[PDB]
Amino acid sequence: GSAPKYIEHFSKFSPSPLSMKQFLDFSNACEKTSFTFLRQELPVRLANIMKEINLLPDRVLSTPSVQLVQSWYVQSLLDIMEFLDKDPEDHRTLSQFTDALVTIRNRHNDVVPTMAQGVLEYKDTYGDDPVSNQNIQYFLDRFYLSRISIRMLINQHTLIFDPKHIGSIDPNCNVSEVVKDAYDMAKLLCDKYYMASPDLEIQEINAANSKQPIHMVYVPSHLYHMLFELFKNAMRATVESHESSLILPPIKVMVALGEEDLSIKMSDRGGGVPLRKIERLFSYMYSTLAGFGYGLPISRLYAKYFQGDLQLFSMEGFGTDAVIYLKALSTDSVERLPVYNKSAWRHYQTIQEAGDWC
Amino acid sequence: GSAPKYIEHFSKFSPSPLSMKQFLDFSNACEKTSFTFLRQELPVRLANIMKEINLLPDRVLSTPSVQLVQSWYVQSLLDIMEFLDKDPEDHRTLSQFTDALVTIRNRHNDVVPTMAQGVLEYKDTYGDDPVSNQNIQYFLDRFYLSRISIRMLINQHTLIFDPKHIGSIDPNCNVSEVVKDAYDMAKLLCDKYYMASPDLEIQEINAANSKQPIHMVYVPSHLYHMLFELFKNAMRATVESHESSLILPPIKVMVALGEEDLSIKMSDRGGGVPLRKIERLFSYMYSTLAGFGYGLPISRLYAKYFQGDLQLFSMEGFGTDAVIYLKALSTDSVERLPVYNKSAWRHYQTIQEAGDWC
Ligand SMILES: Nc1ncnc2c1ncn2[C@@H]1O[C@H](COP(=O)(O)OP(=O)(O)OP(=O)(O)O)[C@@H](O)[C@H]1O
Ligand SMILES: Nc1ncnc2c1ncn2[C@@H]1O[C@H](COP(=O)(O)OP(=O)(O)OP(=O)(O)O)[C@@H](O)[C@H]1O
Ligand SMILES: C[C@@H]1CN(C(=O)[C@@](C)(O)C(F)(F)F)[C@@H](C)CN1C(=O)c1ccc(C#N)cc1
Ligand SMILES: C[C@@H]1CN(C(=O)[C@@](C)(O)C(F)(F)F)[C@@H](C)CN1C(=O)c1ccc(C#N)cc1
Ligand SMILES: [Mg+2]
Ligand SMILES: [Mg+2]
Repeated sequence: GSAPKYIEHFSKFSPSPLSMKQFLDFSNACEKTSFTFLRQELPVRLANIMKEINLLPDRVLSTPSVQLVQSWYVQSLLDIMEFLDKDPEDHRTLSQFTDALVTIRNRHNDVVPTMAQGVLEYKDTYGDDPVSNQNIQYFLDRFYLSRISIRMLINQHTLIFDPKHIGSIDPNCNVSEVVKDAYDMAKLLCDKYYMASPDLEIQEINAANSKQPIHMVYVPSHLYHMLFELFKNAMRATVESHESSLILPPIKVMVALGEEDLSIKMSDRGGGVPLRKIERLFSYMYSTLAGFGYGLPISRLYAKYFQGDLQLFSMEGFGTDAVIYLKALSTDSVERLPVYNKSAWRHYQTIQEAGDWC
Repeated sequence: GSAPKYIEHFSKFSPSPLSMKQFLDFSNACEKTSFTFLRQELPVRLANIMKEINLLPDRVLSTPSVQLVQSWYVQSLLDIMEFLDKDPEDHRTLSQFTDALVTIRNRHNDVVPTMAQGVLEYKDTYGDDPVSNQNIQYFLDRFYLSRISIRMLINQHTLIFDPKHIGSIDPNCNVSEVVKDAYDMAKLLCDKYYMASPDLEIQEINAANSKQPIHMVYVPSHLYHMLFELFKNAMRATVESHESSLILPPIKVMVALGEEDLSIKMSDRGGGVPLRKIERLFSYMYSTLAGFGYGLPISRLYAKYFQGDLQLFSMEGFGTDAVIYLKALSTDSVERLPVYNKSAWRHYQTIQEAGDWC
């Protein structure tokens, strides 16, 4: 009966953003070192997102939606405290942590669909107006970013403490190869459903080293996710906008490496989208191969997670360019985390009613 | 000694956004009709932007900058009132209005450089921090949009009341031709300064009518301005990023006509720009062939003026895409005007100090 106390406590600390080099410059760089770090950090991150949740209108709070998820977090917080007074050295005290993490990770595995159900409930219970959309957008973006950051920590621990890969991090990720894979997987799905699929063209632009293949330090599963989701969209649009013609244009991808950005552009000729609807494509509310996801909004969070971004620009009547912006240097790849402050509080005080433009 | 009274009065009305068809569906569709309309509308628009100005920190207000501009507006407001009690019918009462407009237009001809000087004063007098930049950005965007809308009305009147063109509006503007012209003009300047210039390639994509040339109802001088400024940028970047190589890639432009958007993409290989600096490119504060302008921020306002937009996306180490989004239908081309309300008031109450992200 002390969850509200714990939350209040760790909710005072701010989460510690880690850089990808800190992840790399790390089997047995001591997990005691990780154990003692995660015992404090996970509780701080869990509490911060839980603190935010609790200050949500009760009309959002009371839904089985938010309450169920909010209950998983309460149990995960309690789940990880058991170790606050423990002591490493005991090769058994830290093997119960690893199991404790795998159990917590799986306990939250179905959050996205669960939260999506609360969005739907809200849409039909109170309506879908710009303000409620902005508030939901603001909240889900932070909530999901927070979740991604917690899952990164956990996966880093479980994978490292079960050469080349350091957990989920590839210090020599060959971007083009990940592109190829996300593409092949997308093609397979596209072929089964439409029995026709667009081809792939890839071009690299290594600014400083003209011919060297483009490599980077990154979390490949994350990159794959983004590319795979973008490929599904481009394929759908290309195929559906050409079912009456035969010509089926290719999806072109360009990978450019600059002094600080590593950019990936995916170009299609799927008819494009009206500038006015482009804005709504990243909306959880308005957006509730295709159908499950929260493909774009969540792919974007993955890009932002390490100071990157994911932007879309279309040319109605022609095609769309989807661009993934990542940091080229591991020094600049630092976690982007949302924090609870007096600052984050007033973003929920939106009292909109008659704007500044006519 | 009654300017503060007038301002307070017309500041109660909201400006009336006009659509491009209303401009088109109009020598002598009666200027009496225009005279009586402009007598009320100009004062409403002048007063609204003047009302906004007056609520600016006194530390901005007191600068010779804002005070000089603020004095021109005071005189223009008074300049146009003289006609409030007049009576048309008198072919002389409305010819003094036309002269009164030409005189007011020229009285404000050097606002941009004047305001730019206040920005500079501010930069050195108080510093260039994110908040002051946001406030200045918010204010100058609205101030300049307002000015563009007033100048549109005035030019429509003076030109119509000195076939094919209805004032500054071309009901059959051949986009590609304007592109060609802005390009030729840019090339000439580029050749003189760098004695080398990139070529031009144009491609059209008329969705509904595959081969028909792309035409639209628009204000060509506005389109020219945007294209010309974008061409200068692309030329500079292309030339300067290839002074050590010989190959000099072309600037490619694509014009796409969709059901509601008319999009113009200008692609270059001028090395591109880091995603992080792209954001600052449209900033008046941080941004104070090249040097005078306020090229991007103001070209953008022209795009937004009729519900369009102007976006930039780069690929550091390769090139940049600048896109102009315009409404394809004259029905959707309605003035975008900034208005004074309790809503516009609280955008200046930015008390930022420690954000919501760590
Ligand atoms: N390249 C594209 N061309 C045209 N429309 C696109 C493109 N990418 C996305 N869209 C539009 O934006 C919406 C999709 O965003 P998103 O990827 O988030 O969801 P989805 O594809 O519908 O389902 P899923 O969750 O699987 O992704 C699409 O439903 C489609 O209408
Ligand atoms: N296509 C481009 N490629 C690379 N950098 C660009 C491009 N377009 C703009 N920029 C950058 O953004 C800045 C320019 O914005 P803007 O056009 O507003 O001003 P300017 O060219 O410097 O002077 P001017 O007022 O004449 O336009 C440039 O100074 C340049 O650094
Ligand atoms: C041990 C911590 C956390 N860590 C890890 O890789 C993991 C496997 O433990 C995990 F991903 F799960 F987090 C590195 C970023 C190094 N590291 C630090 O550099 C660190 C940062 C801040 C502090 C403090 N105070 C202590 C250590
Ligand atoms: C006469 C007004 C203004 N007008 C003009 O073209 C000009 C030349 O007068 C100018 F550009 F300077 F504005 C058209 C948009 C038609 N028009 C209207 O359609 C209108 C709109 C609202 C009202 C009102 N009340 C009256 C008329
Ligand atoms: Mg999708
Ligand atoms: Mg310029």
